[PDB]
Amino acid sequence: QIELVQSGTEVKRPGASVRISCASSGYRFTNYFIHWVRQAPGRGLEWMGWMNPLHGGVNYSGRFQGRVTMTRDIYTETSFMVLSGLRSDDSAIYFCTRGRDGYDDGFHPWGQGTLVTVTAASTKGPSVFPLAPSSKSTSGGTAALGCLVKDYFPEPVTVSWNSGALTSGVHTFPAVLQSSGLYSLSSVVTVPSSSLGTQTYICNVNHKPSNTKVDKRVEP
Amino acid sequence: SPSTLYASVGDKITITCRSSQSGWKAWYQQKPGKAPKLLIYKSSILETGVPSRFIGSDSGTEFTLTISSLQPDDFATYYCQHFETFGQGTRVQVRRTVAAPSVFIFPPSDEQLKSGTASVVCLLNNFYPREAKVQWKVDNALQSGNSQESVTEQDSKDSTYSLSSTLTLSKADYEKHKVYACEVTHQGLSSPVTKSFNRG
Amino acid sequence: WKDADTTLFCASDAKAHETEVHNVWATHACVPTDPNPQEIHLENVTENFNMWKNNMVEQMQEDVISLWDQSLQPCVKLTGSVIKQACPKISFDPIPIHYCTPAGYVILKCNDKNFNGTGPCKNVSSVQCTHGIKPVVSTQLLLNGSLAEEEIIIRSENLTNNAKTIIVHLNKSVEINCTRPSNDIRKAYCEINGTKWNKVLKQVTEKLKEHFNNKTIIFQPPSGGDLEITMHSFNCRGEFFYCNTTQLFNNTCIMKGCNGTITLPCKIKQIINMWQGTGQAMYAPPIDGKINCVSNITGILLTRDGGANNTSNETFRPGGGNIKDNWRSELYKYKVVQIE
Ligand SMILES: *[C@@H]1O[C@H](CO)[C@@H](O)[C@H](O)[C@H]1NC(C)=O
Ligand SMILES: *[C@@H]1O[C@H](CO)[C@@H](O)[C@H](O)[C@H]1NC(C)=O
Ligand SMILES: *[C@@H]1O[C@H](CO)[C@@H](O)[C@H](O)[C@H]1NC(C)=O
Ligand SMILES: *[C@@H]1O[C@H](CO)[C@@H](O)[C@H](O)[C@H]1NC(C)=O
Ligand SMILES: *[C@@H]1O[C@H](CO)[C@@H](O)[C@H](O)[C@H]1NC(C)=O
Ligand SMILES: *[C@@H]1O[C@H](CO)[C@@H](O)[C@H](O)[C@H]1NC(C)=O
Ligand SMILES: *[C@@H]1O[C@H](CO)[C@@H](O)[C@H](O)[C@H]1NC(C)=O
Ligand SMILES: *[C@@H]1O[C@H](CO)[C@@H](O)[C@H](O)[C@H]1NC(C)=O
Repeated sequence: QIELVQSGTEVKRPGASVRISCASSGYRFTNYFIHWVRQAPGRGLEWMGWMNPLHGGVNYSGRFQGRVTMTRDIYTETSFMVLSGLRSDDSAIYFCTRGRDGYDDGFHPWGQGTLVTVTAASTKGPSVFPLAPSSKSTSGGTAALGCLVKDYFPEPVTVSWNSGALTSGVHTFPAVLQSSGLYSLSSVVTVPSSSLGTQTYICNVNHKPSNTKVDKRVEP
Repeated sequence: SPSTLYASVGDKITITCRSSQSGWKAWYQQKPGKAPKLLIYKSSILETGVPSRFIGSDSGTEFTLTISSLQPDDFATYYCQHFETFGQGTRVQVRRTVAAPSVFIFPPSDEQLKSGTASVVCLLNNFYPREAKVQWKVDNALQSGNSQESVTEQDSKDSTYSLSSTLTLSKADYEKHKVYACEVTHQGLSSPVTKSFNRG
Repeated sequence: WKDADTTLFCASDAKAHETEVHNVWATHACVPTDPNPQEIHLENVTENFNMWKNNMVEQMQEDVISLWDQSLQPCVKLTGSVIKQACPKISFDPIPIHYCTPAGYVILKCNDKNFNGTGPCKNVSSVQCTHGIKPVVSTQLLLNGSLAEEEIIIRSENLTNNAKTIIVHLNKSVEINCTRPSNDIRKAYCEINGTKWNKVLKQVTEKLKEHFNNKTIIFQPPSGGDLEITMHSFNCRGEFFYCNTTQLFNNTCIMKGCNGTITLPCKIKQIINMWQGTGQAMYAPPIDGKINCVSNITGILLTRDGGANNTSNETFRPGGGNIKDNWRSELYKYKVVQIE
């Protein structure tokens, strides 16, 4: 079992530093370079730099540079990556990886990844606003409706409709982090327009991390 | 090349990147919420455990990942590597026929409006392919900077996508303007579709 | 013949009556130097060499590890075990070691004056042993080796690959004069002539442009690492010197009125990271008196920053600490073959 195990999820203020660990087992630690690579919801995979554990030598990407420091402890077989002066920009998933010689055969394996989110925000339940089906049309066609699940942190939120009974036509979007540092998303559903004055439609919002439940009947 | 690629279970597919120099090229697959997995190193060598349907070639300045028979698991994102640099990423997606979005626009609830922000949502529902352009207008002035989009994962039953675009205004701003229009462009869609409302 | 590897043996002009620690290892581990070394040129032979995949280097490394583990006498050795022990001062000065092949094998040698170390080689010759190579273990700067015969030579397993170490082979050596004065005892310094160095560094830079487009070439200090590699690190007379090279890699003084005598600050350290194996080793403090040695800077170890291909510049930082590369810088023009 050659593997790499990273430290857990980080929420940091704008300006702060993060320290991410990356623990090695199953191989001769000093024989392989460690690379760090990030996945920012925006820009595929970006290499941040390499570190040679033999002697701690590093090669950092100019794109970052100044801001990343990479160090290791040979006795615990653990590598470290500090990213400084964080910005919203740096919200991403961060990966360590083993360069097998150190690009030639590599990169394998990888760490599970470490989510870093850069926010002013602290834990907060969502507001839930109805996305009301339009009065303009149709007669015997299809109406869209929904819930805007706004201004919560951290992930995740779950949305179901009519306590689980309504699953057909539901599209619950991925959360995007807003300018303000709070997540936001909508759940929508299409129903028959002949349904709208008889069947009621309710979205069930749960945000476990704030211990918040909101139910919102959506009219008219 | 390029960001999305559409195909059927059982098709041969080719993913191509291009580089000035040499040498050794690698290929990675990534699934949502997971680390990248190494498929090919040294341009053409299979990593042990990876099905032999994955073939790497390299003709000097142009190198390719071929999947000789697309399996359901192979619908994923593929990255090429050449030293530190990675490809943009090619998302392999389920091919189906073209479907135009149904478009809906939602004003902000009065309940939200009370508290000094207004979200205006535009829904594009059950369309294909993924590529679409959403432009927001306010008394005919197109806006910019103040909208985010999200897109769903391809529907597993009908292979379509849905997308929301959300305009964010201050209420002060929302109340000083009248006509709020969502303009959509898409693979037929013969011509752009506009949904709008007048505040009220 | 064909390519192959085999355990080599060594040979040196080393004495049994010497207290000096390389001699003592050489006495029981090597033979005497070849009292009639013969080189016969092979006419019209072209041969491929690869200094980066040469078993000779792995073998020279194995020797020097053995040499050091037997020779150096730290007071405290650390790995989980802490070992406390006798650490009397030793005399320490490297000598030339030669590497020779047993029967049925021969060493090919490349004599193309502008040989980079990977290509084909068009003036090939056969020797029985290498020339004499001092096992100097330094970082950043290569000391007391051979020189490039013609132009300055950039050596790399692949230059476009930023993980590969770069070896600069100078064609004109430059003095470095490091002194701990008599008799603050760990405070020391090196001196290099501003004018020669800066001349030689501008030629290095001219050579790097040929390799890298006409991309603008810059030097910077190391970005990180253990002390052994962030500083120019070496052993003089048993004492481990650590010297700050910020002022040697100064691309302001590539007009101006700046060169003069450049003096690097150093200090002698007792606690070092071991290059052979795992952990740390504490040594006794420096001997009294003038601690001095005048070495020839003969090559430079560099690494080039990654993440720069969409950009106008290449940035080069002094490196090493993979000691095998020190052996490569002298062994590059050799390769063993088997006969039949
Ligand atoms: C060395 O020469 C060979 C063949 O001429 C060439 O392939 C290689 O790029 C050269 N390497 C360097 C570092 O110049
Ligand atoms: C081989 O080496 C000699 C040195 O003895 C050198 O001057 C010359 O370039 C080479 N000889 C030939 C015939 O190419
Ligand atoms: C050091 O200085 C010059 C190199 O040009 C030479 O006269 C002398 O033999 C050198 N000593 C070495 C390389 O050990
Ligand atoms: C060393 O090589 C450089 C070119 O790399 C050249 O300009 C210079 O004349 C050479 N110096 C000597 C002393 O041979
Ligand atoms: C080296 O050390 C000192 C400079 O402090 C000086 O006495 C001596 O002349 C120098 N030697 C050489 C060979 O430059
Ligand atoms: C070397 O000296 C420079 C000059 O100020 C200093 O900034 C740097 O921190 C030093 N490097 C070390 C101790 O590695
Ligand atoms: C670089 O060149 C000159 C000579 O010392 C001077 O402008 C500057 O101080 C030097 N850089 C240093 C000491 O870091
Ligand atoms: C380099 O060579 C000189 C001349 O033999 C010697 O005095 C000096 O100690 C050597 N340098 C090192 C670092 O061993």
